[PDB]
Amino acid sequence: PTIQQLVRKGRESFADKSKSPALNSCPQRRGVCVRVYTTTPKKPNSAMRKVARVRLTNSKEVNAYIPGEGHNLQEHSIVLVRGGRVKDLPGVRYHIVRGTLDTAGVNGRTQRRSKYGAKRPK
Amino acid sequence: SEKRIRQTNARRLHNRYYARTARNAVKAFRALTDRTEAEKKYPVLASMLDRLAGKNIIHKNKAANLKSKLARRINTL
Amino acid sequence: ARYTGPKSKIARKFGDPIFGADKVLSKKNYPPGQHGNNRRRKTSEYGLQLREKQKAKYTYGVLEKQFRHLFHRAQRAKGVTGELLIQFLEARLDNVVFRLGIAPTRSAARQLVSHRHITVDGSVVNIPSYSVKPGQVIGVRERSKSLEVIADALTGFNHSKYPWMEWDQSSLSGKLLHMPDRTDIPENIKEQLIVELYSK
Amino acid sequence: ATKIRLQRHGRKGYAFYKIVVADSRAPRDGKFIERIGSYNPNTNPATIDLNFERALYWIGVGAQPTDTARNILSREGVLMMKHLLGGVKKGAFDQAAAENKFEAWLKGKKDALNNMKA
RNA sequence: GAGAGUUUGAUCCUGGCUCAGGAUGAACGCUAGCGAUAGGCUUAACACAUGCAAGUCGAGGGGCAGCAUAUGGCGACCGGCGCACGGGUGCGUAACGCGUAUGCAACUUGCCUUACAGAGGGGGAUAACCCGCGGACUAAAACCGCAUACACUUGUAUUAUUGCAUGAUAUUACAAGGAAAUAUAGCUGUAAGAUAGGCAUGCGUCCCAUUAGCUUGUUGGUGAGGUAACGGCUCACAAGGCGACGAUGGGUAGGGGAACUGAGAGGUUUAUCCCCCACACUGGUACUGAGACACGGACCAGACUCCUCGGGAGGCAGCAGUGAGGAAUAUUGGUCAAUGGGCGAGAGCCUGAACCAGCCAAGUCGCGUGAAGGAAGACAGUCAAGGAUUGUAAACUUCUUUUAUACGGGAAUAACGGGCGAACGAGUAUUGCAUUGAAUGUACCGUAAGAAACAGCAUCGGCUAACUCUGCCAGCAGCCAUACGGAGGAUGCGAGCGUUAUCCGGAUUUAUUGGGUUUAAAGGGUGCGUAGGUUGUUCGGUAAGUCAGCGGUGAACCUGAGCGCUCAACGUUCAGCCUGCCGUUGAAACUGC
Ligand SMILES: [K+]
Ligand SMILES: [K+]
Ligand SMILES: [K+]
Ligand SMILES: [Mg+2]
Ligand SMILES: [Mg+2]
Ligand SMILES: [Mg+2]
Ligand SMILES: [Mg+2]
Ligand SMILES: [Mg+2]
Repeated sequence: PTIQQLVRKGRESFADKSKSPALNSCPQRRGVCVRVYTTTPKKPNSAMRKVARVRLTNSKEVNAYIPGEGHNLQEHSIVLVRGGRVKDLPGVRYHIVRGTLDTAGVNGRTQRRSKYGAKRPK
Repeated sequence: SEKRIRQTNARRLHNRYYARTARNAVKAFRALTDRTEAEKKYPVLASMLDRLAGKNIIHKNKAANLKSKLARRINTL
Repeated sequence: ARYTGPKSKIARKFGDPIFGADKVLSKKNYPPGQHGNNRRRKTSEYGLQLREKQKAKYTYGVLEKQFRHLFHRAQRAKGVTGELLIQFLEARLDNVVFRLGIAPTRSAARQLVSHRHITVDGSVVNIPSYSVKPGQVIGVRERSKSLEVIADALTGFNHSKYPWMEWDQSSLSGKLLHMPDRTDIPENIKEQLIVELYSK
Repeated sequence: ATKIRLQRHGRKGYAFYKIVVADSRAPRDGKFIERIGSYNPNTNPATIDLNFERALYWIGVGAQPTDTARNILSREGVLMMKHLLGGVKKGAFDQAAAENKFEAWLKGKKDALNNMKA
């Protein structure tokens, strides 16, 4: 544009959006599991992923992926939800923090223990 | 705590009495017509206003304003 | 913190016996682990820069945060960045003690400094990272001038040939003349690689 | 009223004071009209830096010093009536010569012998 | 001042996205030794119990319950000063509120300093005490007259000087009017100073035009009243004022310096720190006072809550408990020893300010978890031999740091009481005074003893093979095994290491510096034309833009040099930044007139 055009109007800047908006800028949130179900990945991936419908304290519905081998989650279980989205799964943009509140650590883990909330073996 | 309440109330009554007296005197003087009579009652009212300003019920500038206005009126009858 | 691990592993990994002279470096010139001496896979230029940085760090007993701060100091200072970095590394109190020969190894010098057997300008200084300036006097503490280890280390060190260090055996002390040039410093560290790695 | 006092400005365990001229209602380390010196009580000689002319001017216009500020001013020699003399002139107090009084008191040094003959 | 990947069978572009880097008052998972120095309800101006946070003066007065025979002192009462500060919070507010620069010939200012004058007489109440809620008595530096102030205020006149219009200042007055405190340090009037406020201005100060007209004390005048003060501030002719250079309305927000970030331009936020503003359960009204949004004041009206049948209380945005909410943030701690503050003649009293201690992976810095010798044990992995490995076990020195004992500073300098030059101020010499505190530091016992984990290892990327096998992993290319799980090794880092959240840079992805529009997104269907933007050549003025000189103004943090923390973070001093704003002098090439 011309200098006169920019004087008249100017430039416009647009703020970005959060990748995980249901956290409300909190690093984690507390929630209650509505339904703990199993889902299918996209076309090039075949598995049975474990997902949970979680009602956060700020009255928001989220789909949170439960990581690790096996879980003890059921309905009406208090869990901690953090950010992070799985690629093949569509609409699942949150993770359950293992080893906190109701959800326990992954049993039998020896490597990457801190990512799955597993205590150091004796 | 009641000491402050009592002192404030006593001082409020004390200030109100003298302030009302001065205001009534000013109002009565403002309605006079006889020049000689006005000149005879001007000094006492000036004394009252100046004593009030000294006692700090009113401000010295306020007393000066009132005295100036009343002297101007007494000049113009 | 300190490395306090095995030393022959690092010596064999880097080839050069940076921790002095050892009998293990012969008949074993491979990096540790079961995958050693299996040819030599092509390591990238970044890998070479990283290995040079690690060689300097293991040589002088400096951890990564302190090393980065030393690089920042060299960058702020006036002169060649790499030469200044090597001068700052050699100006540490434990390195100065080791060059004076009071202790056999740099780790021994650090242990003596930490355990307060070294005095700087007549006062006890026990910080191994203390930066020695030219004109200062570093000597054995008077209460520990008859230590068996110190006496053994000084036995046979009658040379004291370092040009930038003046040794006085009568006072059991030494002084630093000036900051030596990088070519005078006897270390095989290529400071240029560390400089580009830390600046890129 | 206007005052001469010290603001604590060092760190924990090491107090350093800034000698300022401030209104009495101001916060201790807050607003100040002017800065006239500094005070380090950690050193045994009790280090003092002061602007003599400005301190004398503030005393003249009537700033009231605190106890320690008054002691500092007396030590520096601001508190004098040499200017108050109405019957004399050029009355050189020369008390700075006696106020020098250099206290070069040191401590003897002793050493422990190392009898490690083994 | 530098990155990488990703659309294709392959290529060059355009374009978004995702990862690398730095930072946090962060949280979470695993793990955890110390010291120093920072920080600690980011969610609601949420709710509760207890305690403290502002008192002091017996050199003001009547007195004397707690002691010596009213005198030590002191409960209560009258009285003086203070509680408007220190401290807390960010609701409201788009405004002369804030920043920057000024003006007041339209202003006020307790305590403090200096100078000039003066402190003469008198009167009446009512607290407490006493007698019953009502009555009686009495004192003051409480309150109020009279006298004197011609330094003050008001009115008039004269003279002189002068400014920026209203005007200002200084001699001359005559006239009227206005004060005081005493006790063992003080009081009153006036002027100047200092300090602190107030008012008014130039410029700058967020989005929405899917907000275009707004305004009737509203714009100006005359007069009056009122105020510390000018003024529609208020009250009794004219029709004006503000508006696309954005009025009005709606939404959102306390504002700066800092801080962070980037080569810079710039961007983000005002957590801790400093300045200004606003507020104190919600509204309204004032009183007292030098000063009031009255933060530990009052009255009224609301709502909420508590304790009691007549009613009475509270406000947690002061400091500590607790509860709730939340991912999440600590002791119902010590001391007034230091600094500051209030009161007091002083000694002194008070101080949840402050200085400290306690708790908290805890932001940053520093240190340790041993040093030098020791051959290829046992057990784990791979293939008889590599590797873990000089690693272990042995033997010899050291004790930073833990443990036990002892010496133990500095932070504290004035005090008060004695003097000495003399007429009050200072100048000297002494006593006592440390929460932290067995904390710094120092020294001796005998001891390797008490002290390492976390994340990677197919490429980008630094690191490898065996055993398992949908379970999974995952930033991308993708992998169901150099990618999943375990084992052995190796690689980063290291008392930390990873994950998530948020912000900035590369990102030129709003491009003034510094992008584009034939076909990638992007020329209005085409003209005329209002506001606006731009303006051939030449001469002469002006000085708005522009250029130059001089002057004023602009804590902490940040940059070279030191100094002190054993080093370092940090603290502190000094040189180098002021590179904005304002005032005043010049220049005339260019733009404007
Ligand atoms: K007052
Ligand atoms: K105190
Ligand atoms: K032209
Ligand atoms: Mg009188
Ligand atoms: Mg008043
Ligand atoms: Mg560290
Ligand atoms: Mg197109
Ligand atoms: Mg066309």
